[PDB]
Amino acid sequence: SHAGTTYIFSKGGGQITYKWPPNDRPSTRADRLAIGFSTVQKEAVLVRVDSSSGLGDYLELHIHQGKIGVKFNVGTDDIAIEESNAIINDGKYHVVRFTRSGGNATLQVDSWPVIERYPAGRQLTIFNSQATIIIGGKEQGQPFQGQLSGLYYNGLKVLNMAAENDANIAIVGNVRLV
Amino acid sequence: CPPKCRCEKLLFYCDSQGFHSVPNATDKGSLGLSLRHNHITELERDQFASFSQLTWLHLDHNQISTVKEDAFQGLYKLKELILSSNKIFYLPNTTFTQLINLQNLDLSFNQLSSLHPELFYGLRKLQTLHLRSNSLRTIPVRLFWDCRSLEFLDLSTNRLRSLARNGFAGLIKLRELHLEHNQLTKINFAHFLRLSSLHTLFLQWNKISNLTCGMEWTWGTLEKLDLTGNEIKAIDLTVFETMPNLKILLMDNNKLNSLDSKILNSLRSLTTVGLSGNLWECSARICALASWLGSFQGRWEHSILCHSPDHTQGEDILDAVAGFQLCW
Ligand SMILES: *[C@@H]1O[C@H](CO[C@@H]2O[C@@H](C)[C@@H](O)[C@@H](O)[C@@H]2O)[C@@H](O[C@@H]2O[C@H](CO)[C@@H](O)[C@H](O)[C@H]2NC(C)=O)[C@H](O)[C@H]1NC(C)=O
Ligand SMILES: *[C@@H]1O[C@H](CO)[C@@H](O)[C@H](O)[C@H]1NC(C)=O
Ligand SMILES: *[C@@H]1O[C@H](CO)[C@@H](O)[C@H](O)[C@H]1NC(C)=O
Ligand SMILES: *[C@@H]1O[C@H](CO)[C@@H](O)[C@H](O)[C@H]1NC(C)=O
Ligand SMILES: [Ca+2]
Ligand SMILES: [Zn+2]
Repeated sequence: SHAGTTYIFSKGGGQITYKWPPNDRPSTRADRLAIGFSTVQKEAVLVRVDSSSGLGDYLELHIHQGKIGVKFNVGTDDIAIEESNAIINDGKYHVVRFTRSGGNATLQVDSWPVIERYPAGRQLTIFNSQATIIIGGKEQGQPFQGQLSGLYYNGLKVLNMAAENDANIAIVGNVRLV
Repeated sequence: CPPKCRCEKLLFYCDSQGFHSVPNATDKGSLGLSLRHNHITELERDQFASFSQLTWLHLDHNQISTVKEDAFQGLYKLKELILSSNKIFYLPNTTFTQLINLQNLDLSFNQLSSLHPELFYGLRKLQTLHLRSNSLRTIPVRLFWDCRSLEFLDLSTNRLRSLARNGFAGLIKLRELHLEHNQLTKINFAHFLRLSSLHTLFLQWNKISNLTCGMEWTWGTLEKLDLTGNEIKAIDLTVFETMPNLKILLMDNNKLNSLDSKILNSLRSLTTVGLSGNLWECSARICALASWLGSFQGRWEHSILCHSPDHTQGEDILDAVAGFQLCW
């Protein structure tokens, strides 16, 4: 049960990217990422938000050993959170939700216990000047193979925007809008 | 009682009627007169000669453009005069001098460009003076020489370019001074030396670049200083030595880059501070500020955020200090 705007990432790799205007690259104290997907892969990179040139800040959503997880960096250090209780590469539809509040993070697989992770001490709270959203994980050398639907990032329905041929969007590789 | 006017007592309420001049009065023993929101365009000589016993007179929101000499003559008992929201641009030097018992004078929202150096002479019982929202560019050195009991002065929303050395002579009892929304460039706090009773000073939304203090002195009564929304980038290391009892200091939305520990060591009586929106450089330089915050026991309404270098932008100072190993 998977309906919504969806893209097929088949063999050979694929990539959907969004380019923010140079001046308006946003900074955020909190982040809300929700993606609908289905896959059978053991290892892949779904979405990655990279900061503008000259900044180490980043946010990456990926599958590793069939387990969905998130890794992010405010500036100083890498923070990781993963659903290790179970597996999501069974080929069925899932919605994973990621939530960031400064150093804090939240992961929840569809209809499973919510994962909450709180860093010790005081952390940097700002993800700094986001430049691109790279859906596909081709450039990371782990292209994703499957179906992606209803991607949500900070109020942006990015896939829906790609299906509307938004000028900024750049579609490359073997990706089809079924 | 004169036509179109309802009178509750000796008080005459003639607001919101089409009056182009002051009506002649059957009863000349009136205590108060209200002529608000009419279309009076001119004030004649001895116009209120009939209303000798007037204590308050409201002439706000009229198109008054010309005020003849001796316009208010004979109003010895008048203690409140409201002339705001008009088109007054020139005032004869003798226009207020007769009104001795005046306590509240409002000349705000007018087109005054300059004031006669002897305009406010002999207003010793004056307590409040509203000159807000005028186009004054300069202010006579002797204007407030006779204003002995003035304790509230409003000069906000004008076109004041800079402050005279001793313009304030005779404001020895002034408590609250409004200078916001003008066009000041620099502040030499020695210029306020004569205001020895001031508790609050508003200087926000000017174009202030520098904070200096030419003469060493102690301004023991000043408790609140609002400098919000200027362009302050530099501050002499002794300007806050002057204000030992300063308890509220607001410096948001400026171009402050850092603060010397010499500065911050004088600001210890503070209960409220404001340092947001500044161009803070997040490096070892802010340690003076960072340490102070740990030491500080007062309040600050808004969070203080780094502006430089870029990787620290928008992040609270202390979070960035401890996060990037900037100090200690
Ligand atoms: C990130 O989370 C921290 C800590 O989360 C707390 O721990 C959990 C057990 C749960 O009880 C959470 O609700 C707690 O908030 C937050 O730091 C706490 O913030 C609250 C509210 O501001 C405060 O009452 C606590 O004292 C704080 N604890 C510490 C150790 O500082 C922090 O606010 C979160 N950051 C962001 C950006 O949301
Ligand atoms: C009103 O007063 C003026 C003088 O100010 C006088 O010339 C005029 O006759 C008066 N009119 C009435 C009706 O009293
Ligand atoms: C009024 O102004 C004139 C300027 O022409 C000045 O010489 C005179 O002294 C002033 N009178 C008073 C009483 O201030
Ligand atoms: C303010 O001080 C700075 C350096 O302290 C100086 O360069 C500048 O000229 C001063 N501003 C004015 C208006 O004198
Ligand atoms: Ca950052
Ligand atoms: Zn009219």
